[PDB]
This record gives sequence, structure tokens and C-alpha cells, in this order.
Amino acid sequence: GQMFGNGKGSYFITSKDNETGITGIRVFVGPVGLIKSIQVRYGSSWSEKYGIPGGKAHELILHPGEHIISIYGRYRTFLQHVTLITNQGRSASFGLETGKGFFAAPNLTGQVLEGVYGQFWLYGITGIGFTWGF
Repeated sequence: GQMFGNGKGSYFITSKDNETGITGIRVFVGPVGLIKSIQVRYGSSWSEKYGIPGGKAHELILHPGEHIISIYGRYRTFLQHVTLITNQGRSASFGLETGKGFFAAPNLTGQVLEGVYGQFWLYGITGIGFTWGF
């Protein structure tokens, strides 16, 4: 909490479900370079496509024991850039690094990414938020 970017349009939310946490993140990026949609992998199950159809699928598949611990991003009208940095030093960058920047980290140390929410509109994601927990 709360939501990064100029959120506009349809609300979405996904989260952990008495399971393992996030083991993967699928980001869809178009030729225009903005974040169109996301899928989140819980255990072995991919969530539904949250956003606008189109673009090319790019993935961060987490290693055993690996978790996303902070997130840097850029935005304008749409979420332009997202880089997911993990607890093992790895970082996966998606999208064109333009606009107003943000940085999301959990308040308490040991907390990792467990879910993401936000808004998508015309071409893609316009607002993005993150839920952290142990």
C-alpha cells in the first residue's frame, strides 16, 4: 500500500492463497514499450491475465528459496517500467524506462512479495500496487 502511478480504469487484484508464494511473474510488453498486462505464478499455477491483451510475454521465474523483495518502476499515463529485485541479488527489468519513478519495499525485513493489485485502462496497466507479507 498504496498504489503507484496515475491509476485509471478497471481494478484488479491477485494474492497468495494458503500455498507457496509467488514463484513467477509474467509481464507483457508491446512495441510501444509500456506494461500491457501481468500474470503471477503461484506454485505451478499461473493467474489470469490482468490487463490489456497484446505485447510479448517476458518472465521472471524464481529459484527455489527466491522471492521478490523490492520493486522499482517508471510511469506516465501507463506503467512504463518495472524491475523486480529478488533476495538473491537478481533483478529482472521490463519496459521502457521513462517517466516519474517509484520504489516499493516492504516495511518489515523478511517480508516478500505475495500479491499485486492495480488498475489497467486502454493500452495497459495504469496503476500498480504490491502486497507484502512473510
